[PDB]
Amino acid sequence: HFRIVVGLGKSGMSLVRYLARRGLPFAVVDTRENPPELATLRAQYPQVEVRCGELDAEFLCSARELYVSPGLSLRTPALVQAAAKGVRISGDIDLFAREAKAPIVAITGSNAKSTVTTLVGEMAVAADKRVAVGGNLGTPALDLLADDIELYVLELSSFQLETCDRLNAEVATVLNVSGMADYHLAKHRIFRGARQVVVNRADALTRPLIADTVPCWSFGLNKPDFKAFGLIEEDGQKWLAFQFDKLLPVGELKIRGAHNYSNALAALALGHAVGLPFDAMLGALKAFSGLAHRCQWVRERQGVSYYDDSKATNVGAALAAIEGLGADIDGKLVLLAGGDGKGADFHDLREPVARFCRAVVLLGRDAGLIAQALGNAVPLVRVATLDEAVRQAAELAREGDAVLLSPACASLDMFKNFEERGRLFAKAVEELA
Repeated sequence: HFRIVVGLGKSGMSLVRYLARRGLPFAVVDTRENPPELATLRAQYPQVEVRCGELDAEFLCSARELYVSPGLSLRTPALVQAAAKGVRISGDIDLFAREAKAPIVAITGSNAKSTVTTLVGEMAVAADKRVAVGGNLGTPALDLLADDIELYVLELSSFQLETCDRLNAEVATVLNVSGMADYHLAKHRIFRGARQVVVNRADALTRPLIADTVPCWSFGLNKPDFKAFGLIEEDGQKWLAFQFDKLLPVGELKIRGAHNYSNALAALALGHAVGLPFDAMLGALKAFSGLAHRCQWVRERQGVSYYDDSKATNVGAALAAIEGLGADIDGKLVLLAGGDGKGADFHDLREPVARFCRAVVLLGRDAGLIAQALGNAVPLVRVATLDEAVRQAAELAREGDAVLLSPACASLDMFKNFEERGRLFAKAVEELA
Protein backbone atom coordinates (compact mmCIF):
# COMPACT_ATOMS: atom_id res chain seq x y z
CA HIS A 1 0.00 0.00 0.00
CA PHE A 2 0.96 3.68 0.34
CA ARG A 3 3.85 5.03 2.45
CA ILE A 4 5.00 8.47 3.64
CA VAL A 5 8.43 9.78 4.66
CA VAL A 6 7.98 11.97 7.75
CA GLY A 7 10.97 14.30 8.09
CA LEU A 8 13.52 15.35 5.48
CA GLY A 9 17.10 15.16 6.73
CA LYS A 10 20.03 12.90 5.94
CA SER A 11 17.99 9.88 7.04
CA GLY A 12 14.89 11.18 5.25
CA MET A 13 16.73 11.49 1.94
CA SER A 14 17.96 7.91 2.32
CA LEU A 15 14.30 6.87 2.67
CA VAL A 16 13.57 8.82 -0.52
CA ARG A 17 16.31 6.97 -2.42
CA TYR A 18 15.38 3.57 -0.97
CA LEU A 19 11.63 3.78 -1.64
CA ALA A 20 12.21 5.18 -5.14
CA ARG A 21 14.69 2.50 -6.23
CA ARG A 22 12.33 -0.24 -4.94
CA GLY A 23 9.52 1.23 -7.09
CA LEU A 24 7.13 1.84 -4.16
CA PRO A 25 4.62 4.72 -4.16
CA PHE A 26 5.37 7.24 -1.43
CA ALA A 27 5.13 10.92 -0.50
CA VAL A 28 7.10 13.24 1.77
CA VAL A 29 6.13 15.69 4.52
CA ASP A 30 8.29 18.18 6.40
CA THR A 31 7.42 20.86 8.98
CA ARG A 32 9.63 23.47 7.28
CA GLU A 33 8.69 25.89 4.49
CA ASN A 34 11.74 25.91 2.19
CA PRO A 35 13.72 22.90 3.41
CA PRO A 36 17.16 22.55 1.81
CA GLU A 37 16.44 19.24 0.07
CA LEU A 38 13.43 20.86 -1.68
CA ALA A 39 15.48 22.04 -4.67
CA THR A 40 17.14 18.65 -5.16
CA LEU A 41 13.89 16.74 -4.64
CA ARG A 42 11.93 18.80 -7.17
CA ALA A 43 14.68 18.10 -9.74
CA GLN A 44 15.61 14.45 -9.09
CA TYR A 45 12.26 13.00 -7.88
CA PRO A 46 9.64 15.17 -9.61
CA GLN A 47 6.88 12.53 -9.24
CA VAL A 48 7.05 12.55 -5.41
CA GLU A 49 4.73 14.92 -3.54
CA VAL A 50 6.45 17.07 -0.89
CA ARG A 51 3.97 18.58 1.61
CA CYS A 52 5.69 21.39 3.54
CA GLY A 53 3.86 22.67 6.59
CA GLU A 54 2.48 21.77 9.98
CA LEU A 55 1.75 18.05 10.04
CA ASP A 56 -1.86 17.13 9.28
CA ALA A 57 -3.23 13.86 10.65
CA GLU A 58 -5.58 13.80 7.66
CA PHE A 59 -2.74 13.66 5.13
CA LEU A 60 -0.81 10.98 7.05
CA CYS A 61 -3.81 8.61 7.24
CA SER A 62 -3.65 8.09 3.47
CA ALA A 63 -0.52 6.00 4.19
CA ARG A 64 -0.60 2.49 5.59
CA GLU A 65 2.91 3.11 7.01
CA LEU A 66 5.07 6.10 8.06
CA TYR A 67 8.86 6.41 8.45
CA VAL A 68 9.64 9.03 11.10
CA SER A 69 12.97 10.81 11.28
CA PRO A 70 14.78 10.45 14.63
CA GLY A 71 14.74 14.16 15.44
CA LEU A 72 10.96 14.55 15.58
CA SER A 73 9.10 13.75 18.78
CA LEU A 74 6.94 10.62 18.53
CA ARG A 75 4.46 12.53 20.73
CA THR A 76 3.79 15.09 17.96
CA PRO A 77 -0.03 15.38 17.78
CA ALA A 78 -0.41 14.38 14.10
CA LEU A 79 1.67 11.22 14.64
CA VAL A 80 -0.43 10.20 17.65
CA GLN A 81 -3.69 10.55 15.72
CA ALA A 82 -2.27 8.58 12.78
CA ALA A 83 -1.30 5.56 14.90
CA ALA A 84 -4.78 5.52 16.47
CA LYS A 85 -6.33 4.97 13.03
CA GLY A 86 -3.86 2.11 12.53
CA VAL A 87 -0.90 3.68 10.70
CA ARG A 88 2.29 1.73 11.42
CA ILE A 89 4.97 4.07 12.77
CA SER A 90 8.40 3.04 11.45
CA GLY A 91 11.77 4.47 10.39
CA ASP A 92 14.92 3.93 8.37
CA ILE A 93 16.46 1.40 10.78
CA ASP A 94 13.30 -0.71 10.70
CA LEU A 95 13.50 -0.96 6.90
CA PHE A 96 17.24 -1.65 7.04
CA ALA A 97 16.62 -4.50 9.49
CA ARG A 98 14.27 -6.27 7.06
CA GLU A 99 16.54 -5.85 4.02
CA ALA A 100 19.91 -6.92 5.47
CA LYS A 101 21.38 -10.26 4.39
CA ALA A 102 24.58 -10.03 6.46
CA PRO A 103 25.20 -10.00 10.23
CA ILE A 104 24.74 -6.74 12.13
CA VAL A 105 26.84 -5.46 15.04
CA ALA A 106 24.48 -3.14 16.93
CA ILE A 107 25.84 -0.61 19.43
CA THR A 108 23.96 1.90 21.54
CA GLY A 109 24.89 3.79 24.68
CA SER A 110 26.35 7.11 25.76
CA ASN A 111 28.84 9.26 23.84
CA ALA A 112 31.31 6.39 24.37
CA LYS A 113 29.61 4.48 21.54
CA SER A 114 31.62 6.47 18.96
CA THR A 115 34.94 4.94 20.08
CA VAL A 116 33.56 1.40 20.24
CA THR A 117 31.77 1.76 16.90
CA THR A 118 34.89 3.21 15.28
CA LEU A 119 37.09 0.51 16.81
CA VAL A 120 34.96 -2.44 15.65
CA GLY A 121 34.94 -0.89 12.19
CA GLU A 122 38.72 -0.62 12.03
CA MET A 123 39.11 -4.12 13.51
CA ALA A 124 36.92 -5.62 10.78
CA VAL A 125 38.86 -3.64 8.16
CA ALA A 126 42.10 -5.07 9.54
CA ALA A 127 40.52 -8.54 9.14
CA ASP A 128 39.83 -8.09 5.38
CA LYS A 129 36.04 -8.00 5.65
CA ARG A 130 33.84 -5.82 3.44
CA VAL A 131 32.29 -3.80 6.24
CA ALA A 132 29.85 -0.89 6.22
CA VAL A 133 29.66 1.44 9.22
CA GLY A 134 26.80 3.84 9.75
CA GLY A 135 23.71 4.73 11.72
CA ASN A 136 22.92 7.52 14.16
CA LEU A 137 25.10 10.47 13.17
CA GLY A 138 26.94 9.02 10.21
CA THR A 139 26.14 7.29 6.94
CA PRO A 140 22.38 6.49 6.88
CA ALA A 141 21.82 2.77 7.26
CA LEU A 142 19.77 2.31 4.09
CA ASP A 143 22.60 3.85 2.04
CA LEU A 144 24.93 1.08 3.28
CA LEU A 145 22.91 -1.76 1.74
CA ALA A 146 24.76 -3.86 -0.85
CA ASP A 147 25.00 -7.54 -1.67
CA ASP A 148 28.81 -7.74 -1.31
CA ILE A 149 28.69 -6.45 2.28
CA GLU A 150 29.88 -9.05 4.81
CA LEU A 151 29.33 -7.14 8.07
CA TYR A 152 27.27 -4.13 9.17
CA VAL A 153 28.36 -2.04 12.16
CA LEU A 154 25.58 0.26 13.37
CA GLU A 155 25.74 2.97 16.00
CA LEU A 156 22.08 3.38 16.98
CA SER A 157 20.52 6.22 18.96
CA SER A 158 17.64 5.81 21.38
CA PHE A 159 15.34 7.53 18.86
CA GLN A 160 16.27 5.20 16.01
CA LEU A 161 15.52 2.22 18.22
CA GLU A 162 12.09 3.59 19.25
CA THR A 163 10.62 3.08 15.78
CA CYS A 164 12.47 -0.23 15.22
CA ASP A 165 10.35 -3.37 15.64
CA ARG A 166 12.82 -6.29 15.47
CA LEU A 167 16.44 -5.63 14.51
CA ASN A 168 17.69 -9.25 14.47
CA ALA A 169 21.25 -8.13 15.19
CA GLU A 170 23.94 -10.79 15.21
CA VAL A 171 25.49 -9.17 18.30
CA ALA A 172 24.01 -6.22 20.18
CA THR A 173 25.06 -4.11 23.14
CA VAL A 174 23.97 -1.26 25.36
CA LEU A 175 27.37 -0.01 26.45
CA ASN A 176 26.27 1.69 29.69
CA VAL A 177 23.15 2.88 31.51
CA SER A 178 23.84 4.64 34.82
CA GLY A 179 16.07 8.00 36.45
CA MET A 180 15.19 8.41 32.74
CA ALA A 181 13.06 5.32 32.13
CA ASP A 182 12.10 6.11 28.52
CA TYR A 183 15.70 6.61 27.33
CA HIS A 184 16.79 3.17 28.52
CA LEU A 185 13.67 1.29 27.41
CA ALA A 186 14.20 2.62 23.88
CA LYS A 187 17.88 1.65 23.90
CA HIS A 188 16.88 -1.80 25.16
CA ARG A 189 14.96 -2.44 21.95
CA ILE A 190 18.37 -3.10 20.34
CA PHE A 191 18.09 -6.58 21.87
CA ARG A 192 14.84 -7.44 20.07
CA GLY A 193 15.72 -10.54 18.07
CA ALA A 194 19.43 -10.32 18.92
CA ARG A 195 21.34 -13.57 18.48
CA GLN A 196 24.27 -12.55 20.74
CA VAL A 197 24.78 -9.92 23.44
CA VAL A 198 27.81 -8.12 24.90
CA VAL A 199 27.21 -6.89 28.45
CA ASN A 200 29.12 -4.62 30.82
CA ARG A 201 30.15 -6.29 34.09
CA ALA A 202 30.32 -2.82 35.65
CA ASP A 203 26.65 -2.06 34.92
CA ALA A 204 24.05 -4.75 35.61
CA LEU A 205 21.34 -2.81 33.74
CA THR A 206 23.07 -3.45 30.41
CA ARG A 207 22.34 -7.17 30.80
CA PRO A 208 19.08 -8.18 29.09
CA LEU A 209 17.01 -11.17 30.11
CA ILE A 210 17.99 -12.91 26.86
CA ALA A 211 21.56 -13.16 28.16
CA ASP A 212 20.48 -16.41 29.83
CA THR A 213 19.64 -18.14 26.52
CA VAL A 214 21.87 -16.58 23.82
CA PRO A 215 25.69 -16.35 23.85
CA CYS A 216 26.64 -13.68 26.37
CA TRP A 217 30.07 -12.03 26.26
CA SER A 218 31.07 -9.48 28.88
CA PHE A 219 33.65 -6.73 29.29
CA GLY A 220 34.90 -4.99 32.42
CA LEU A 221 37.95 -3.74 34.25
CA ASN A 222 38.35 -6.57 36.78
CA LYS A 223 39.81 -10.02 36.16
CA PRO A 224 37.83 -11.85 33.45
CA ASP A 225 36.26 -15.27 33.73
CA PHE A 226 34.33 -17.51 31.32
CA LYS A 227 33.41 -15.62 28.12
CA ALA A 228 34.74 -12.36 29.59
CA PHE A 229 37.16 -9.67 28.48
CA GLY A 230 38.97 -7.92 31.30
CA LEU A 231 42.27 -6.81 32.81
CA ILE A 232 44.95 -9.14 34.14
CA GLU A 233 47.64 -7.69 36.43
CA GLU A 234 50.80 -9.79 36.31
CA ASP A 235 54.18 -8.43 37.42
CA GLY A 236 53.85 -4.63 37.46
CA GLN A 237 51.81 -4.51 34.25
CA LYS A 238 48.10 -4.47 33.44
CA TRP A 239 47.10 -6.61 30.46
CA LEU A 240 43.99 -6.62 28.33
CA ALA A 241 42.79 -10.20 28.62
CA PHE A 242 40.27 -12.75 27.38
CA GLN A 243 39.36 -15.41 29.95
CA PHE A 244 42.68 -16.81 31.27
CA ASP A 245 44.76 -15.42 28.41
CA LYS A 246 46.75 -12.20 28.40
CA LEU A 247 46.29 -10.45 25.05
CA LEU A 248 48.27 -7.21 25.15
CA PRO A 249 49.85 -4.95 27.80
CA VAL A 250 47.87 -1.71 28.05
CA GLY A 251 51.14 0.20 27.73
CA GLU A 252 51.26 -0.84 24.06
CA LEU A 253 47.94 0.99 23.51
CA LYS A 254 47.98 4.57 22.27
CA ILE A 255 44.71 5.47 24.05
CA ARG A 256 44.79 5.95 27.83
CA GLY A 257 42.59 5.72 30.89
CA ALA A 258 40.01 3.36 32.37
CA HIS A 259 37.19 4.46 30.03
CA ASN A 260 39.29 3.66 26.97
CA TYR A 261 40.30 0.24 28.31
CA SER A 262 36.62 -0.58 28.76
CA ASN A 263 35.81 0.71 25.27
CA ALA A 264 38.66 -1.41 23.88
CA LEU A 265 37.43 -4.52 25.70
CA ALA A 266 33.84 -3.99 24.53
CA ALA A 267 35.11 -3.65 20.96
CA LEU A 268 37.12 -6.85 21.40
CA ALA A 269 34.01 -8.59 22.72
CA LEU A 270 31.82 -7.37 19.85
CA GLY A 271 34.45 -8.23 17.25
CA HIS A 272 35.02 -11.64 18.80
CA ALA A 273 31.31 -12.54 18.68
CA VAL A 274 31.39 -12.06 14.89
CA GLY A 275 34.53 -14.13 14.45
CA LEU A 276 37.19 -11.46 13.97
CA PRO A 277 40.63 -12.96 14.71
CA PHE A 278 42.54 -11.72 17.75
CA ASP A 279 45.69 -10.90 15.79
CA ALA A 280 43.77 -8.58 13.42
CA MET A 281 41.82 -6.95 16.26
CA LEU A 282 44.88 -6.29 18.46
CA GLY A 283 46.85 -4.70 15.63
CA ALA A 284 43.97 -2.31 14.93
CA LEU A 285 43.77 -1.64 18.67
CA LYS A 286 47.48 -0.72 18.74
CA ALA A 287 47.21 1.62 15.75
CA PHE A 288 44.15 3.56 16.99
CA SER A 289 45.29 6.99 18.19
CA GLY A 290 41.77 7.98 19.31
CA LEU A 291 39.07 10.18 17.84
CA ALA A 292 40.13 13.46 16.28
CA HIS A 293 41.00 15.87 19.12
CA ARG A 294 39.48 13.70 21.91
CA CYS A 295 42.63 13.08 23.99
CA GLN A 296 44.28 11.90 20.77
CA TRP A 297 47.82 10.50 20.90
CA VAL A 298 50.22 12.48 18.71
CA ARG A 299 53.80 11.35 19.41
CA GLU A 300 56.16 9.91 21.99
CA ARG A 301 59.40 11.86 22.40
CA GLN A 302 62.04 10.95 25.01
CA GLY A 303 59.57 8.97 27.08
CA VAL A 304 57.01 11.82 27.00
CA SER A 305 53.66 11.34 25.23
CA TYR A 306 51.66 14.20 23.69
CA TYR A 307 47.86 14.19 23.63
CA ASP A 308 45.55 16.40 21.54
CA ASP A 309 42.34 17.11 23.47
CA SER A 310 41.43 20.34 21.68
CA LYS A 311 37.73 19.43 21.64
CA ALA A 312 37.72 20.21 25.37
CA THR A 313 36.44 23.76 25.02
CA ASN A 314 34.90 23.83 28.52
CA VAL A 315 35.95 23.14 32.11
CA GLY A 316 34.02 19.88 32.32
CA ALA A 317 35.70 18.31 29.30
CA ALA A 318 39.17 19.32 30.50
CA LEU A 319 38.61 18.04 34.05
CA ALA A 320 37.63 14.66 32.59
CA ALA A 321 40.89 14.43 30.61
CA ILE A 322 43.02 15.74 33.51
CA GLU A 323 41.59 13.10 35.84
CA GLY A 324 41.38 10.44 33.16
CA LEU A 325 44.94 10.73 31.88
CA GLY A 326 46.38 11.79 35.25
CA ALA A 327 45.23 8.69 37.15
CA ASP A 328 46.47 6.41 34.37
CA ILE A 329 50.10 7.55 33.81
CA ASP A 330 53.25 6.89 35.86
CA GLY A 331 54.53 10.49 35.75
CA LYS A 332 52.65 13.79 35.96
CA LEU A 333 50.89 16.12 33.53
CA VAL A 334 52.07 19.19 31.69
CA LEU A 335 48.82 20.86 30.69
CA LEU A 336 48.33 23.39 27.89
CA ALA A 337 45.19 25.49 28.42
CA GLY A 338 43.73 28.89 27.56
CA GLY A 339 41.67 30.65 24.94
CA ASP A 340 38.09 32.00 25.12
CA GLY A 341 36.71 30.90 28.49
CA LYS A 342 33.10 32.00 27.85
CA GLY A 343 33.01 33.39 31.38
CA ALA A 344 33.33 29.90 32.85
CA ASP A 345 34.12 29.34 36.52
CA PHE A 346 37.65 27.91 36.35
CA HIS A 347 37.79 27.13 40.10
CA ASP A 348 36.89 23.51 39.36
CA LEU A 349 40.37 23.03 37.81
CA ARG A 350 42.55 24.03 40.79
CA GLU A 351 42.49 20.78 42.77
CA PRO A 352 42.96 18.31 39.84
CA VAL A 353 45.82 20.49 38.53
CA ALA A 354 47.51 20.43 41.94
CA ARG A 355 47.06 16.64 42.10
CA PHE A 356 48.11 15.71 38.54
CA CYS A 357 50.16 18.55 36.99
CA ARG A 358 53.88 19.21 37.18
CA ALA A 359 53.28 22.53 35.42
CA VAL A 360 50.65 24.42 33.44
CA VAL A 361 51.33 26.29 30.19
CA LEU A 362 48.81 29.04 29.40
CA LEU A 363 48.03 30.82 26.12
CA GLY A 364 45.08 32.68 24.60
CA ARG A 365 42.92 35.60 25.71
CA ASP A 366 41.75 34.25 29.09
CA ALA A 367 45.19 32.90 30.08
CA GLY A 368 45.49 35.51 32.83
CA LEU A 369 42.04 34.51 34.11
CA ILE A 370 42.86 30.80 34.36
CA ALA A 371 46.12 31.69 36.12
CA GLN A 372 44.33 33.58 38.91
CA ALA A 373 41.95 30.64 39.37
CA LEU A 374 44.79 28.09 39.67
CA GLY A 375 46.61 30.14 42.29
CA ASN A 376 50.33 30.47 42.91
CA ALA A 377 51.10 26.92 44.05
CA VAL A 378 51.52 25.11 40.71
CA PRO A 379 54.36 26.12 38.34
CA LEU A 380 52.83 28.34 35.66
CA VAL A 381 54.15 29.88 32.46
CA ARG A 382 52.26 32.15 30.05
CA VAL A 383 53.18 32.06 26.36
CA ALA A 384 52.04 33.90 23.23
CA THR A 385 51.99 31.21 20.53
CA LEU A 386 51.16 27.53 20.31
CA ASP A 387 54.72 26.60 19.25
CA GLU A 388 56.09 28.43 22.28
CA ALA A 389 53.66 26.45 24.46
CA VAL A 390 54.68 23.10 22.93
CA ARG A 391 58.41 23.69 23.29
CA GLN A 392 57.89 25.15 26.77
CA ALA A 393 56.01 22.02 27.82
CA ALA A 394 58.79 19.81 26.42
CA GLU A 395 61.29 21.77 28.56
CA LEU A 396 59.14 20.94 31.60
CA ALA A 397 58.08 17.34 30.90
CA ARG A 398 60.31 14.65 32.41
CA GLU A 399 60.33 11.02 31.30
CA GLY A 400 57.02 9.27 31.95
CA ASP A 401 55.01 12.52 31.94
CA ALA A 402 52.22 13.51 29.55
CA VAL A 403 51.77 16.77 27.67
CA LEU A 404 48.03 17.42 27.45
CA LEU A 405 46.34 20.09 25.33
CA SER A 406 42.93 20.18 27.05
CA PRO A 407 42.32 23.92 26.80
CA ALA A 408 38.95 24.15 28.60
CA CYS A 409 38.28 27.11 26.27
CA ALA A 410 37.12 27.79 22.76
CA SER A 411 39.79 28.46 20.14
CA LEU A 412 38.13 31.29 18.17
CA ASP A 413 40.30 34.02 19.72
CA MET A 414 43.36 32.70 17.82
CA PHE A 415 42.21 29.85 15.51
CA LYS A 416 39.49 29.00 13.00
CA ASN A 417 37.97 26.13 15.02
CA PHE A 418 39.19 23.73 17.73
CA GLU A 419 40.13 21.27 14.98
CA GLU A 420 42.72 23.62 13.49
CA ARG A 421 43.98 24.26 17.02
CA GLY A 422 44.54 20.55 17.57
CA ARG A 423 45.97 20.13 14.08
CA LEU A 424 48.55 22.87 14.70
CA PHE A 425 49.30 21.44 18.16
CA ALA A 426 50.17 18.12 16.54
CA LYS A 427 52.37 19.95 14.01
CA ALA A 428 54.42 21.74 16.68
CA VAL A 429 54.84 18.42 18.49
CA GLU A 430 55.92 16.54 15.38
CA GLU A 431 58.60 19.22 14.81
CA LEU A 432 60.43 18.91 18.13
CA ALA A 433 64.07 17.86 17.68
